[PDB]
Amino acid sequence: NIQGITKPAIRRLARRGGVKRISGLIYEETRGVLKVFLENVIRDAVTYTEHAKRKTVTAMDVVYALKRQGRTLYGFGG
Amino acid sequence: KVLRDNIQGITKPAIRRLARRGGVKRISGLIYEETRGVLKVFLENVIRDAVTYTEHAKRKTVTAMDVVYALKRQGRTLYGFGG
Amino acid sequence: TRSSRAGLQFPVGRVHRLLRKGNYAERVGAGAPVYLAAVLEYLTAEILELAGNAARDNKKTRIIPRHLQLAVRNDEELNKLLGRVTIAQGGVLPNIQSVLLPK
Amino acid sequence: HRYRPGTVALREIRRYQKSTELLIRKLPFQRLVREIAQDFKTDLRFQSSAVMALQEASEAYLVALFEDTNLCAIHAKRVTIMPKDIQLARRIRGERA
Amino acid sequence: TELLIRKLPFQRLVREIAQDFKTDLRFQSSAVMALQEASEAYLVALFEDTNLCAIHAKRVTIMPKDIQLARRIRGER
Amino acid sequence: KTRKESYAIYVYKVLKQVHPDTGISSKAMSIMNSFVNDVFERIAGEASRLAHYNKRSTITSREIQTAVRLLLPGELAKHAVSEGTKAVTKYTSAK
Repeated sequence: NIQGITKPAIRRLARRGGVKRISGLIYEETRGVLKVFLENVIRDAVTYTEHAKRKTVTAMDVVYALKRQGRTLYGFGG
Repeated sequence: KVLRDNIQGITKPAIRRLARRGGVKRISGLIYEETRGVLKVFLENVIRDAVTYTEHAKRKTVTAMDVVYALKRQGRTLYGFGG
Repeated sequence: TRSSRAGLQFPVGRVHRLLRKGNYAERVGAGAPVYLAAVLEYLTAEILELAGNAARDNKKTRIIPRHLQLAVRNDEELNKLLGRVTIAQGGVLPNIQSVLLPK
Repeated sequence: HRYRPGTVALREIRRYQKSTELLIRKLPFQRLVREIAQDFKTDLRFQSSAVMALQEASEAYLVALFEDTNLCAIHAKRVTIMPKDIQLARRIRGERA
Repeated sequence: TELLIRKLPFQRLVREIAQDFKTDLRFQSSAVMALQEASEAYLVALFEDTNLCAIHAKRVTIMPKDIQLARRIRGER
Repeated sequence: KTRKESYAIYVYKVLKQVHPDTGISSKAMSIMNSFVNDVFERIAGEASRLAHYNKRSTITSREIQTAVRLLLPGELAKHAVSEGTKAVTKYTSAK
């Protein structure tokens, strides 16, 4: 599941980030960091959705979650 | 009375002590001027916000709450002076 | 309308209504919606100006988000304003570190 | 023939920095999000727009983190990013303790 | 926990700084004190991050590029 | 069918005001709308805090002017004050 974030996808992300050479343990470290970030953001989004008494996590819940974390995103009904 | 070159009022031993509280053991030579510049920028921003708050307040004196508000703005909230 | 009375293209009535129900204060003045609408209208005017410039540079007639990202990040002041904002499908500016370049 | 190591990497850097499309294939990321959410509340449903927003935010954050990691690695006279680089960048950022 | 920056040079520096934004400005001593506390906390944190950077360079002496790296990573400009 | 609102048309008229022979994509309009909402929220909240700090009940043009100067970097803030003062003055001219 978490391994579904493929090693080459991480290389592509790093390449867009300007990285030339990548270490082996990097990929696992990035999987962990992405896991933590998604955990926090989804936790806030769920908190919002639960407070909305809805069984569907909506995009506005996600946007509010990133707004809380100081990671504001545009293009999804801000 | 005019004020000039007060940034050098931040003496080398003061910055050295400050780094010591920061856990720094060995300090390079040109560091001191860069700490002066960084402190200069930080003071510039904080006092800009505080001065604007005073200007809305229509007061000729900066009050502590103005400084606290400005610090809260910079994501640098401070306790011990009100607010 | 009042946007006509204020020479503005943004709706003064909407911003006044939003200021009221946005629980920002118990009472709201008259000039405040006009001033605020003007500020927003210029800010988007600057954004659209630079985005259209970038689209012309990329030889496109319709502005796509990448143009917006280029306009915001290339401009130092707009980049500072949107310092904690990620623009969807915005991408990143082309930037390669010197030591990574071939010798 | 053969391209010398490190050249095709620069070519991909040029390629991906000019483009904006997402670099993680959708379905594995969606399944990962669904697994993570399941641990917080059961029988949950997601709007595709919400999932897309999550992917955009996550990918942008990862790209910024990789930028900081590359800067940190270069500061160490290095060219290869290694886990200590990510750790230091996260620490200075203040997200990791 | 006592302050490391000496009070009077800091006060003179701040007065000059504020004068350049606007003239004829007075200060409550408590406001100057709060400014000094904030400055000292900020630069102590900055020195901590600098020392972290310097160790990452397999070095023991902090160098100006270390603070540049720390402030870049902090998102400061 | 719910009648959701946005700023799209006004953004488009502004675009014509600055780039007449230029268009925009749909999600790009979404980004413009999100930016407008975010700036509105920031400035309005800043004015609200300004009102509380001075123990006053009204958010006037002065409060948002100082909020704009507080939130925006130098040159944009300068232009923003000029436009806001101009628009408010001309509105007070009309009736």
